[PDB]
Amino acid sequence: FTPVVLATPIPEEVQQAQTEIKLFNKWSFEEVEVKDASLVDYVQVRQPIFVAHTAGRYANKRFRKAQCPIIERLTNSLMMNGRNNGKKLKAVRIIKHTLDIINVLTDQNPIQVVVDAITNTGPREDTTRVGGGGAARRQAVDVSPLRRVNQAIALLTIGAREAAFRNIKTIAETLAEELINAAKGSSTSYAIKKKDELERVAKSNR
Amino acid sequence: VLKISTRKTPNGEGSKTWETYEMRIHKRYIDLEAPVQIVKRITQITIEPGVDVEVVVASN
Amino acid sequence: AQHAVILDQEKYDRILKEVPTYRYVSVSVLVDRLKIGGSLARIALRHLEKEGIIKPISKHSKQAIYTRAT
Amino acid sequence: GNEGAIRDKTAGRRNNRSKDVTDSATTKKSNTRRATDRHSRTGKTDTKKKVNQGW
Amino acid sequence: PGVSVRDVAAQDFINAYASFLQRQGKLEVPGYVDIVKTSSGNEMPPQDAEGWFYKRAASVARHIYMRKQVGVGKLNKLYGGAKSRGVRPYKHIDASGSINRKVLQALEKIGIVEISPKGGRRISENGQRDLDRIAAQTLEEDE
Amino acid sequence: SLVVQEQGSFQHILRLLNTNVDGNIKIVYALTTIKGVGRRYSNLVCKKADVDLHKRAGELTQEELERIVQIMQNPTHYKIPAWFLNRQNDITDGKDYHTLANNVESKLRDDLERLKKIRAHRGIRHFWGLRVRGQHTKTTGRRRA
Amino acid sequence: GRVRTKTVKRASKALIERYYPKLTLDFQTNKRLCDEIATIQSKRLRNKIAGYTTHLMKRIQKGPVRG
Amino acid sequence: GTIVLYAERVQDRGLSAVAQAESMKFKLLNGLAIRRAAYGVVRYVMESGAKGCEVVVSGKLRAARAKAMKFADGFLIHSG
Amino acid sequence: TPVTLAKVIKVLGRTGSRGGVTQVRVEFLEDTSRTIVRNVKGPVRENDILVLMESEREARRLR
Amino acid sequence: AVPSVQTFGKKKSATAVAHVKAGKGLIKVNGSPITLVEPEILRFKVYEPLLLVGLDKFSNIDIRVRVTGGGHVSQVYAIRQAIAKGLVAYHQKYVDEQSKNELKKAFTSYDRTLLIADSRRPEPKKFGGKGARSRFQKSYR
RNA sequence: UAAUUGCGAUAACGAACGAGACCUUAACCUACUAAAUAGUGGUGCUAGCAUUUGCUGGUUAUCCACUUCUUAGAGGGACUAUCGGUUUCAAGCCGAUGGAAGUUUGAGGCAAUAACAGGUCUGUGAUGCCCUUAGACGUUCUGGGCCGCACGCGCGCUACACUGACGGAGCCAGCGAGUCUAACCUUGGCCGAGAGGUCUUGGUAAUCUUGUGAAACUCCGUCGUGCUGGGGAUAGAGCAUUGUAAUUAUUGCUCUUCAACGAGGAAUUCCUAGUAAGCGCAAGUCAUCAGCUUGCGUUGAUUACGUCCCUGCCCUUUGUACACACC
Ligand SMILES: [Mg+2]
Ligand SMILES: [Mg+2]
Ligand SMILES: [Mg+2]
Ligand SMILES: [Mg+2]
Ligand SMILES: [Mg+2]
Ligand SMILES: [Mg+2]
Ligand SMILES: [Mg+2]
Ligand SMILES: [Mg+2]
Ligand SMILES: [Mg+2]
Ligand SMILES: [Mg+2]
Ligand SMILES: [Mg+2]
Ligand SMILES: [Mg+2]
Ligand SMILES: [Mg+2]
Ligand SMILES: [Mg+2]
Ligand SMILES: [Mg+2]
Ligand SMILES: [Mg+2]
Ligand SMILES: [Mg+2]
Ligand SMILES: [Mg+2]
Ligand SMILES: [Mg+2]
Ligand SMILES: [Mg+2]
Repeated sequence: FTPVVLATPIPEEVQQAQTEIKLFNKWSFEEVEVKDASLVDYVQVRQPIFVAHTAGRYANKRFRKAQCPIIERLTNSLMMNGRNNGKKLKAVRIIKHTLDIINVLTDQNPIQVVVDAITNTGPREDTTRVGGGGAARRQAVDVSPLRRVNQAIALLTIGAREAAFRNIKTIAETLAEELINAAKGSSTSYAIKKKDELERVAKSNR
Repeated sequence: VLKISTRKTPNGEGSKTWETYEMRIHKRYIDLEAPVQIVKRITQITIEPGVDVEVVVASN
Repeated sequence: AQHAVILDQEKYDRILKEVPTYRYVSVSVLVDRLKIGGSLARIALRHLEKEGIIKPISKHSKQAIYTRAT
Repeated sequence: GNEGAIRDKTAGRRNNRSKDVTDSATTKKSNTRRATDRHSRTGKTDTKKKVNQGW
Repeated sequence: PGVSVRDVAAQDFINAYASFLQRQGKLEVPGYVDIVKTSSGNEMPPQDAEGWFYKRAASVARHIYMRKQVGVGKLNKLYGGAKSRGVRPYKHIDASGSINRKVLQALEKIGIVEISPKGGRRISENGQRDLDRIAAQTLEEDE
Repeated sequence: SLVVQEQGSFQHILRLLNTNVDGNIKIVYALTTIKGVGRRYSNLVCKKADVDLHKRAGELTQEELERIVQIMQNPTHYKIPAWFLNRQNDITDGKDYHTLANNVESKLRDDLERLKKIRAHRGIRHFWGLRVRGQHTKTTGRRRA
Repeated sequence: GRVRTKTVKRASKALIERYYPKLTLDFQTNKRLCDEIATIQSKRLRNKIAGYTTHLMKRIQKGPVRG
Repeated sequence: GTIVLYAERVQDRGLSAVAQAESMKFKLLNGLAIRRAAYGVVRYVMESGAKGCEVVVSGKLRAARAKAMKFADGFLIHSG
Repeated sequence: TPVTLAKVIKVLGRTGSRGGVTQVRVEFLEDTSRTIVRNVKGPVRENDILVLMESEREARRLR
Repeated sequence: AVPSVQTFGKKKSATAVAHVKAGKGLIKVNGSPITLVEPEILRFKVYEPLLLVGLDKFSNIDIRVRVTGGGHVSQVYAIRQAIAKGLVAYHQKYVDEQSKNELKKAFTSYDRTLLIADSRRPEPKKFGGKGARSRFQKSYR
């Protein structure tokens, strides 16, 4: 890659994959495509990032929250349940770890796996408590792609976090695990269940 | 800036409204080399109600 | 209390022959295979590295990770 | 004195705990009057001359 | 090329310096080690048991190298941590002036630090010497 | 550290100080189930006894165990400070003690009684089942007895 | 809501009324105009004014504006 | 000797609030109709060429229950 | 399973007494030239793509 | 006097001052090399400028930074801003315009506000809550 | 529209108070004036490592220069600008580009007319009237009490752990405050495990404490799901500090003792971006005592960018036998 050095030196694999490709912790942003139409737009990938940390003014306008890199939207949503409010660095590291884990199992761009599990847990339709007079039925609705992404990111991490609670297996594993079983849905995952059982009730009342 | 932060109320009733007065202290210093005459001249005059003037001496 | 705090010779031998096919090994993973608690499990992660089987691809505290040797 | 205190039965925790709690405990605000706020009790009244002299 | 200690990351250095003061034998280690606690804002003594006085000294050394002059009071405030007052909100608390002031004398009597003017202690000329040395040793394992 | 081995040499659970102790636990903490030996005390004692803390209660030679008990019930001899002790400056013979095991129960009694028997308000208050260290007794502590 | 108060619109009206030649589709010179040509006590109010006598001017050039 | 006092009349009392409060006090303390008192104060302040002026009188006057009047004229602003 | 893709072609308003729901007209991409109005759950702008899980059935008012 | 410039970077309260003189390509912060910095997870955040715009670029210059204020992260974003702002300052007075304006382009496109300082800042708290927006608790009755 | 904020309709035209303007603070100036009580580069004097120039430090003045950073004066800056969608092509609203900044730029200060038997006579040597006035309801001195404990309610703190506790190690803020006729803020040196003690010292302060080396946090180890090394109530014994006085335990330290609590029913609070939440700090109080408050900065999200369903309130319309106004 035509190596270059000056005074205080810059590491080999650092010099290397940096100036060449523009990739993640050390993972490919090329390839990596959203196998479900829609959800593109509402899932970033390219522009590429180094790590998922970004002072990104993503909230001052309604939809621009979509432009946040999906990987980092996935981390961002780890840093919650009070005790872990803030603590991005905490999350970021988990994610690094997670993707390493995911990659170990079944190869694949772990960042592409993350794509699949998200794509694969967004409820195509749901329900809402319409009135109809005191005794409320449940009107079926086709839900937004954005909500579908959001709800996916929430659903994913949560059921991981919950499983991760009170046992030896670490967050980063259960997170990976939840994603792995969700990249191609297996109904052994927290999210796929809730996804499917949200569309269950949705169907059941139309 | 000298803050003083107080409840408005003489007593205790009412939503707890708090209110902070403040006083701004501005201080300059101007270094001069002059003989005895101009000093005393320039110091007695230039007086001003509200400006506190302090003239010292020495290098220690 | 519920077992995995020692080494029972058969356990050691168990640990050598039972770690292929493990695409994943870590602290958790070792306790999971109905054996070794997080402490002596951690020791295994250094002494399986003594030579062979495990490749160190991830760094540190809490999270460990290896794969079968090549 | 203190000797009295320790010796005296009918005292200490064990005893109170075995007693039934009065209902005046779990009461209310009591309130008493407020609906009468705007109705002056003095029974007196001013008078349109005296206010006109003053004001 | 030339070398400082600023050219080496924290941990690799201080452990390399811990290993060195240990390997040495020359030190002066009070005696109440292992029986002492390093701060009132702590719960258990250090887990290095045999050692950690090196860990600190090495930590001490590097810090006083990094700057003009520091005292015992500064190291206390530096080295201290959070003390859970059990059920009552945490507050910062200073660490032990003994552990440090003895480490300061231990590194001084070994000539790695001297009682600076202005105040406190300043990195000895011979401290520089031996610090920048093992610093260079630390990058030589990386070569 | 090291993959170890051993034979049938270690037995699980092992009684000392008139109480019982689980083997398969790191010996430092194992000893704490004895009344009157917090983690700190445990820590210093084993450090004194020349025993490897990386070991469990499980291993630990019988001789090692014997030494460990020894120091515990004679702390001033085996150069343990004094401010490290649960009963400095008694209140009768003034010696410094580390009251251990089934005995700390005995001594809580002795003192408590001493107070009551002396009619001291502290005692009176102890006898009444209330809190003594001068806390508000209105809202807190309701379940209790 | 950036709805301009009366005084801003009041004054813009009057300025276009009697100084149409001089003024433009340019606030930046409309500004400088207001200094020389009008007395105001604050920068913000002058800008808030000039920006609107601008806008008013910018849509006179294509159709009249009532008032 | 280190301290020195001088008196000094003030350019128009009619534009000093504090000059006019103390006026009313002295108007009413000297037994004067209430409206008359303030309405004089307002009418002198105005004539002293102010842009506007306001006199509140709160409290209790000869009747038992308290009241409060406002006497204003001309121009005042109240904010900022 | 018949999956049906439709593109939002206008935003009509919020229904639902609550108001979390929005009325929108879409155009399916697998053969256009026909339109149906659906009810969303999450936030929507123009040019979005809804997964009509059942192709033909529409709502109007919501209480 | 060799060719040199001075620049800064600010995130929150952190301010990062950088001196970019001409030399043999050093890049040290406060007193240590840029390969340290740790945070570490965020290490690449500050490597970022050099990689965005070709590692070479730095061979004819020395680079130093010294951050005060801010916090363990506020400073990481500060120092990188100063680095890239400096690289573009230097090509403004010394190299030609088009190289400079080709550098702005590579930074602005990618970006994380490398040239442009983030405006955000703590809002004052007001009385009646532990936060600014946060209000205490009430109970009615 | 946040706004009787505007457009528009128009027997009204055109105005003022209030809103806005205004003011204060946080944002932007390699433009202006400067600074040994702020800091940068060069120079000597000098240390360490490399030596081939280099790298990293010491040196309140050994000198020269500068104002990017800090400070605060004077200016400038933004007007929702340009462009485009949308709309009675109106006030506007929405998107893109630019921009320090485009949610009233963010946050406060100020705030018309009126109402309340709101609260305060316990802040006032503000005050009417009533009461009391020497066995006093004046005042002061000694001691107790406001903390008293079957229980009901509210604001909080700490937790139930493995996004963790622990032990090393990294090491980063901002708003403040400090002693004269006095004992305030305290660096540094010793002594002590600790709390602390002792010797000195700088500061009436951008000059010294103090870079307030704050805490979450980051890193390497230990523990390994077990009421466990989570949790630290209750209690024993000892040591110190404030104070004339510490018992009903002011506070601080050490040892031991090791509770409830395994995420909390009906219910219900707060909140839209550097916000929420996590986190510590300074100031008030203060001899001694913060689990309170007022501010401060550190880390930093998820979810709306809507509606009238609940609740609250405003506006019309309408009824009134009320106007002391549905108490
Ligand atoms: Mg906490
Ligand atoms: Mg620490
Ligand atoms: Mg610290
Ligand atoms: Mg015990
Ligand atoms: Mg006005
Ligand atoms: Mg206003
Ligand atoms: Mg400047
Ligand atoms: Mg932009
Ligand atoms: Mg009343
Ligand atoms: Mg009063
Ligand atoms: Mg009380
Ligand atoms: Mg309250
Ligand atoms: Mg820690
Ligand atoms: Mg002693
Ligand atoms: Mg002095
Ligand atoms: Mg426990
Ligand atoms: Mg604990
Ligand atoms: Mg205080
Ligand atoms: Mg209070
Ligand atoms: Mg009527």
